[PDB]
Amino acid sequence: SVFSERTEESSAVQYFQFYGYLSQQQNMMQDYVRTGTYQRAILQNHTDFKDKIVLDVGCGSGILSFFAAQAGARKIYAVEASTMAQHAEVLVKSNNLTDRIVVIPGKVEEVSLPEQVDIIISEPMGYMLFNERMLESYLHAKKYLKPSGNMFPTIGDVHLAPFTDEQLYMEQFTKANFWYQPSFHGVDLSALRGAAVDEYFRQPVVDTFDIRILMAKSVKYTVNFLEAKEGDLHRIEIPFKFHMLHSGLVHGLAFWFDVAFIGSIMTVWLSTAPTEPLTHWYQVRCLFQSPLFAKAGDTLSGTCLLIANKRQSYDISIVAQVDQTGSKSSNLLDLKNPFFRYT
Amino acid sequence: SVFSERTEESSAVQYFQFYGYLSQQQNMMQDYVRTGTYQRAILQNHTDFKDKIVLDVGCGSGILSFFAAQAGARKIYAVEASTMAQHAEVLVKSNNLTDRIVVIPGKVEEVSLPEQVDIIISEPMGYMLFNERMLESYLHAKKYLKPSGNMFPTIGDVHLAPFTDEQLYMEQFTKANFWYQPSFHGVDLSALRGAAVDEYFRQPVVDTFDIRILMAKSVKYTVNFLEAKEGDLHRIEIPFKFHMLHSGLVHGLAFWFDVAFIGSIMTVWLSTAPTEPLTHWYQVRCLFQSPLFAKAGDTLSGTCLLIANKRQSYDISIVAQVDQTGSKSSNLLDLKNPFFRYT
Amino acid sequence: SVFSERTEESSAVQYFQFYGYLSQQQNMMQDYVRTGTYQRAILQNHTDFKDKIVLDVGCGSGILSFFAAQAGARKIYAVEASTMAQHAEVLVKSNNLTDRIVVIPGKVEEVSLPEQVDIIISEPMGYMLFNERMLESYLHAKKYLKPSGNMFPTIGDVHLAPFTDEQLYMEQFTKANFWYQPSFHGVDLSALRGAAVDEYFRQPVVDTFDIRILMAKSVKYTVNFLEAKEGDLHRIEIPFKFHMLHSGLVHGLAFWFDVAFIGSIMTVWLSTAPTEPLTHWYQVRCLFQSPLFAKAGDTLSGTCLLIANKRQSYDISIVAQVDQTGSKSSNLLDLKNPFFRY
Amino acid sequence: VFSERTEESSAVQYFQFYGYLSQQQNMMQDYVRTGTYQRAILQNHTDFKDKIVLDVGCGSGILSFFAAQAGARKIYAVEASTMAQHAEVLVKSNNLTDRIVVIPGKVEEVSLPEQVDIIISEPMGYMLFNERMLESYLHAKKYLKPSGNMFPTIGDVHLAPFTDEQLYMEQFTKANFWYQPSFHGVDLSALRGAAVDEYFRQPVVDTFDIRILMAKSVKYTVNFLEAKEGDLHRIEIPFKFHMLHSGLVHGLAFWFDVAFIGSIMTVWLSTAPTEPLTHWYQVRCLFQSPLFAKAGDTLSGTCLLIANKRQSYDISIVAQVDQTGSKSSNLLDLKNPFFRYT
Ligand SMILES: Nc1ncnc2c1ncn2[C@@H]1O[C@H](CN(CC[C@H](N)C(=O)O)CC(=O)CBr)[C@@H](O)[C@H]1O
Ligand SMILES: Nc1ncnc2c1ncn2[C@@H]1O[C@H](CN(CC[C@H](N)C(=O)O)CC(=O)CBr)[C@@H](O)[C@H]1O
Ligand SMILES: Nc1ncnc2c1ncn2[C@@H]1O[C@H](CSCC[C@H]([NH3+])C(=O)O)[C@@H](O)[C@H]1O
Ligand SMILES: Nc1ncnc2c1ncn2[C@@H]1O[C@H](CSCC[C@H]([NH3+])C(=O)O)[C@@H](O)[C@H]1O
Repeated sequence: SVFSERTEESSAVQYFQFYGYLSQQQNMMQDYVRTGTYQRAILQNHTDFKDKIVLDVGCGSGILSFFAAQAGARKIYAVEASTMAQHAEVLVKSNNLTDRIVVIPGKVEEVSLPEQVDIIISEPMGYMLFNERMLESYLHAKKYLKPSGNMFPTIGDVHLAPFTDEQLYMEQFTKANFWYQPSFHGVDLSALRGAAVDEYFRQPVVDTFDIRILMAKSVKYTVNFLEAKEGDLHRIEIPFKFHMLHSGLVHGLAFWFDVAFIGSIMTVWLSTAPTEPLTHWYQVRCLFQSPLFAKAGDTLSGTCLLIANKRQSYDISIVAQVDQTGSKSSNLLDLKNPFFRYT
Repeated sequence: SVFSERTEESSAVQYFQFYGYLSQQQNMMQDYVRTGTYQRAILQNHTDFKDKIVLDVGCGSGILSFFAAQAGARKIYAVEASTMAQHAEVLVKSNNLTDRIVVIPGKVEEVSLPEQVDIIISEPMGYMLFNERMLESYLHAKKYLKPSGNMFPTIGDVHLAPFTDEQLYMEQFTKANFWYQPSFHGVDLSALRGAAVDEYFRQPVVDTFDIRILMAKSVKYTVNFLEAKEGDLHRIEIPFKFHMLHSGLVHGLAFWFDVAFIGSIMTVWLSTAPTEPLTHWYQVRCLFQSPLFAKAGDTLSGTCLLIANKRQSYDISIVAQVDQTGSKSSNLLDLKNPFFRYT
Repeated sequence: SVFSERTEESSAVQYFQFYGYLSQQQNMMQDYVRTGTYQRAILQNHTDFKDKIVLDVGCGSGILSFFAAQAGARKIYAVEASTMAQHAEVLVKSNNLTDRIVVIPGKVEEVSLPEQVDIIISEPMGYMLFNERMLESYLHAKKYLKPSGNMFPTIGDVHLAPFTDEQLYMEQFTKANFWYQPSFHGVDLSALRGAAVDEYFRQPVVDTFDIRILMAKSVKYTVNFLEAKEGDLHRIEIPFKFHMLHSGLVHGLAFWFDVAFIGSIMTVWLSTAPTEPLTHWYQVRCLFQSPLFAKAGDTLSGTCLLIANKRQSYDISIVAQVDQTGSKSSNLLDLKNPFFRY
Repeated sequence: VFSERTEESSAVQYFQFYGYLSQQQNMMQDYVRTGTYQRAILQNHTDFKDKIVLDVGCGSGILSFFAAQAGARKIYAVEASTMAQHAEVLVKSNNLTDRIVVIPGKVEEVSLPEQVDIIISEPMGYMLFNERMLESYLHAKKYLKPSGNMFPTIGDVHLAPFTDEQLYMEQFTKANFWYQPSFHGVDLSALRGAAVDEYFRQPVVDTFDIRILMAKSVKYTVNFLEAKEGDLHRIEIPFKFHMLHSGLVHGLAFWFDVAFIGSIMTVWLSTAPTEPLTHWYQVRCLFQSPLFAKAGDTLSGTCLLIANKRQSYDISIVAQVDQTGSKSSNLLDLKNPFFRYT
C-alpha cells in the first residue's frame, strides 16, 4: 500500500498505539476553540451536507461524524486505524445512529468504500501544520471524490516571522555547557562539547509568546487541498523576503498556521496565531546557533526547506541572510524530537 | 541471540534510540547519590581491582570504567549497544586510556570477548528494581566470570509495605467522570465511563511520599547475583505477612529497593528508601481496586506475583487478605505505561 | 638600586606620573574609613610618638606626617618620589610646621637619612593587599630602624573563601561569544573563540557582594612586618583546606585583607571585609573557567601561588580539588589588568 | 620615521593596547563605521576588480576581507601589534592564503615588493588627528602608483561655538574641595588655584544636544591624494563665525567627516552631532572666561594644533568678538582627556 511504502513499522506501531488511549481523546476534546470551530463550520453550511454522502478521514472517537449527522447527511463512512475504532462503535449504538454512521476499521489507503462521495472531512493538522504526515492521507482519499465535490477544510495558510529572545537562547546554551568540564569526578568530558550544542539546538521549541518579540510583518505560504497532489508534499520549498521594522538581534524564526472552510453559504476560519486565543498546537520556534544583527529598513532574505522522512515527520533546513551586509546563517531541525517548554 | 528472542523489534528500536541522546546520559550522571556511591564502593575496596581483569556491562558514557581505571585495574572491557558507543570511544582517547580500556559496540549476548575476567560491574536497576529487564543481561555475562570471581553489586533487596492515601485513590474517579455526561456538544458519552476508570487503575504511580503513611514494617525479598540464573527472573513470587502497627484503611502497596557491594575490605550500601535522600528512581505505588480496613494487632497476608512481558517490562498481580476478618482485595497492573505524577 | 632592578622604566614612569595628579589625591583623601582609622590609630597611641624620631614612607600629600606631628613627634622625615612632593612642601609651610616635618624627594631605596628612627609609618596596601609591590619598600626601610623600634601597621592578614555566582560567570561567558560567529559581515571568526575565553577569564573582578554567596569559613594567612624580610615577598605560597558548609556549585575564590596597629596603649584594626563598610579597595574575586560541584561536609583543598613580576604586580596561580571525589580546577590570572564592574 | 618622532614608553603602551581582542571587538561592533566602509568598497567595485591593494594597520584584518569580496587580485596586510598572530589565523581559516599576506611590523620599516593601485586604512582619532596615525597613512604613498586612489580620499574637520553653563560651573565645584581650613586638622586652601588650572587643561569627551550650537560651522579640508606628511605637524585653522543667536559663549565644539570618492559614486562617513552616535563621540574645549555675543555679530580667531612626542597634540585657541573687542583664550593637552559621558 501507499502508506506502508513510506513508513517505518516501528514508528507506525507506536503512532497508532498512542492514539488508542482514552485519555488522549479526552485531552483533545477539551480544546474548546477547536471543537467549537469545527461544529460552527459544519452547521453553518448545512446545505453542503443535507442529503449528501460523506467521508470522515481518521474519525478517532467519532465527534466530526456526529456533527455531519446533525446537519442532515444521509450516509457517513468513518475510517479509523487505531483500537479507538472499537470505542467509536459503542457511541454510535448508544446514540441510536446505526442507520447513518458506518465505522470502517483500517487505513484509508487500504480499505474499499461502496460509492463515491460528495464531500470529505478531516482534522489532519500537526505541529507546524505538516508534522505526522497525515495531510498525505487526506489528499489520497480524493480518489473517492465526485467531480463536483468539496473538501473541509479547503485550504491551509502557513505563516512565518523573525523574532528576538535572549533568555531562551541562554537557557539552551546553559544545558550544553555540562559537557565543557575538564574534571567531572576526575574525568575530562570536554572533547564532546561540540556534539552537545548541535543536539540541543536541533530541538524545535513548542510554547507561546508575546507578539512584541516579532520584528517584521509575516510571510504566507498557501496550500489548496482541492488542487494539490500527494506527491507535492515530499519536498516543500518556502522562500522569504522580510522588510525589517525594528533594529536588533534576530535569534530565529517563528511559525503558525490557519485553515479555511469554504462552503456554499459562507467561509469559516480556524487560526493558531499568537494574536488569537491559545490552542493545543501553541506556536513553533526555530533558533539559530548564532544570531543575526539587523537595522530597521534592511531586508532579510532566504529559504525554508522541508523534506519528508520515514519516521512520519520532516527534516527541516533553514537558511537566512541580511542582504545589506552578507551576514548569513544556516540550521537543521528534527521535528521528531521537540522541547516542550510551556509551564 | 538470547536478546532478540525475548524482545519485539519495535520496542528495541525506541529503547536504544532513547539512550543514544547525550542529554539522557547527562541526566543519569548528575544524580550524585547514584554516581558517588559507586565511586566510593570501587575505590575503598581497591584490593578487589588492582591488576585485575574487569567487565563493564552497558557502559554508556564509560564513567564506571574510568572509576575502575582509577582503582588500578589492568584491563577493562566496556560493552555498549546504542550509538553512545561512538562517543565513549572519543572520551577514552582524550583521557589517555587506550592501553587499558577497550570499547566493544554491540549486545552483551552477541559480542565476543578474548579472555576471562576477575570481576563484573554494571548499573542495570530500573523502576521497582526489575523494570526494563536489563538484570537478565547482567547475569548472562557471568558466562565470562572466573570461578570464585566477584560481582558489583553483589546482592539486591526489594522491599514491600502497606499504605493509606485517600486523595490519590479519589483522583482516579475525578478524572474518569469526564465521560459521564449526556450532551457534550450534542453527544452522549456516558457508555465509555467504565472503560476509562479501568485504564487509570492499571497504571503504577511514580513519585515520593511522607513515611508516616506506612502502616507496618516492610517485608524483604533478596536476590543474590553470585548464585542466581537468568531464568529465575521470568517469574518472581513474593509472599507476605504484615503485622499491623496502626488502625485504618489500606489503599495499596508501596515499593522501593537497596543494593550492596560486598568487597574484601568492606561492604557498601546504596538505598532508595523513603527514609533516604531522593534519587531519579523515586518510589512506586500500586493501588487495590477496593481498600481494606484493619485494626492495630491484626495480620494482613497475601502474595505479589511478577510476570515478564514482550515490551521489555512486567505484568504485576497482587492479592491480599485480612486474616481476622476475611476481607479480600486484588489488582493487576501494567508496568510498561506508568503515570508520572511527581510535581 | 633595588627598586630599578625589579621594575621596567616604562611602568614606573606612568606609575609615578599617575600619582602626580591632585584629583587622585582628592579621591584617596575622601575615603573616610581609611583616613579616620589611621588618625585614630596614631592619636590613641600618642606615647609611642611623644618626643620620638619618625619615618613616613611614601607621604603623598603629607597627611600622615601631620597626624604624627599632632601626636607630639620630635622630628619626621617624609619621603616622596612623585611630583606631589612639590605640593606637600607648600602645605608644610602654610601650616607653620617647618621645624618638625622634613620633606625628602626621591625613592626610599636611594636617599640618605641623617639618623636612625624609633618608629616607621606607611600606607602600602594595594588590591589583594599585594598589588603595586610597595610592601617591599616598607620592609626595606628597616635598615633605618633602631633595634627595639616599631612599625605602624605591625601585621597584615589575608583572608580566602569559596563563592557561588552564576550571573557573573554567564556575564563573562556572554562577551567572549562574539568570536563564535561564523559569518560577521561575511567573515568566519570562530577559530579564535578559545583565545577570547582565556583573555576574559584572566581578569580579576573588582567589586562588592552579599556575604551569603560564601560557601565556607575563610582561611587566614599572616605577615608579621617586624620579622619579615623583603625577599620573603617574591614568591608567596598559601595552602588551604576548607570544610564545606553548603552544597552547590563553586564558581571561584574571594579575597580580602586586614591590618593591625599594635601600640603600647591599645591595638587598632583596619579591615576591608565584606561584612564591613566599603572602602576604595572593594573586594576581589577570581573565577574558574569551569565550576566545581560540592556537598556539605566535603573538604576542598589546594594552594594559591603568587609570583612577583616587573610591571609592579603579580602572576596568580590557583589549583583546587574536592577531596572526596577527585574533581579539580586550575587557573592563571593577571592582577595587572582588572575588570572594574561596580 | 616612526622611532624619531615617538617616545618609546608611549609606543609600548600604544601597541600593547591594541593587542587585546576585546578592543578589536569594541571597534567592530560600531555598525556605522564597519557598514559604511563595506558599502563604500563594494559599491565602487570597478575600483577593486583585478587590482593590487595595500591595507595600512589591518588589526583583525576585517577591511582586507572586504577588499577580497570586491574582487582584488592581491592584498598586503601590515600590522605592528601582536594582533598580527591572530590575523594570520583568520586568513588561513577563511581559505584566502593565496590572496592575503600578513606582514608583522610598522609600515615605516617593513618592505613591500611592488607598487599598488589603491590604499585602504582606518587611522582617525578623536577630533580626527589624535593618535597621529594619519602621518603613517600619508607615509604609505611611497608605494602608490601615480594614478592610484586612496580610501578614504578626503577629510573634513568642523568647528562651532557653544553655550553650556553647567559644564563651566562643574570645574569649580570640584576644585573647591581644597578650599577648607581644617580637613582632619590640616589647612588645604593653598592648593586650590593649582587644582582649577589642572581641570581646565583637559578636553571633554562626550555628546550633546544640537540646540547649544550658536552658528553654522567652519570647515577645514585635507585632501589625502595631494597632502604630504609634513602638512600635519602644524595645523592652523582660522575662523569667522556669523552669530545666529544671542548669548554667552563658553567654548568650541569639534567633529569630522571623511569621504570615499570612487569611479561610480562618492560615499560619506560622518560623526556630526546631527547623526547617530559613534565610538568617537565629540570633543569640547572651554575658554577660561566666557564671551557675550549678539545675533548678527562676528566672532573671529584661530585654532592652532601642535604635534608632540606623546603621539598627540597641544591645542591653542584664541578668540574675539569683532563688534566689541571682548577677548579670550585657552591652551589644552589632548593626550589626557576627561571622559564625562554618562
Ligand atoms: N492513514 C490513516 N488511516 C486511518 N486513520 C488514521 C491514519 N492516520 C492517522 N489516523 C488516525 O486519525 C486520527 C487523528 N486524530 C483524530 C481525532 C478526531 N478527528 C477527533 O476530532 O476526535 C486527529 C489528530 O491526530 C490530529 Br492532532 C488518529 O486517531 C489516528 O489514529
Ligand atoms: N618606592 C617609593 N618611594 C617613595 N615613594 C613611593 C614609592 N612607591 C610609591 N610611592 C608613593 O607612595 C604613595 C602611595 N601611598 C599613598 C600616599 C599617602 N600615604 C597618602 O596619604 O595619600 C600608598 C598608596 O597609594 C596605596 Br592605594 C604615592 O604617592 C607614591 O608615589
Ligand atoms: N543488552 C545490552 N547490551 C549492551 N548495552 C546494553 C544492553 N542493555 C542496555 N544497554 C545499555 O546499558 C546502558 C544502561 S544505563 C547506565 C549507563 C552507564 N553505565 C552509567 O552508569 O551512566 C544504556 O546506555 C543501554 O543502552
Ligand atoms: N605604524 C604602524 N604600523 C602598523 N600598524 C600600525 C601602525 N600604527 C598603528 N597601527 C595599527 O593600526 C590599527 C588601527 S585600528 C584599525 C584596525 C582594523 N584594521 C579595523 O579597522 O578594525 C591598530 O591595530 C594599530 O596597532
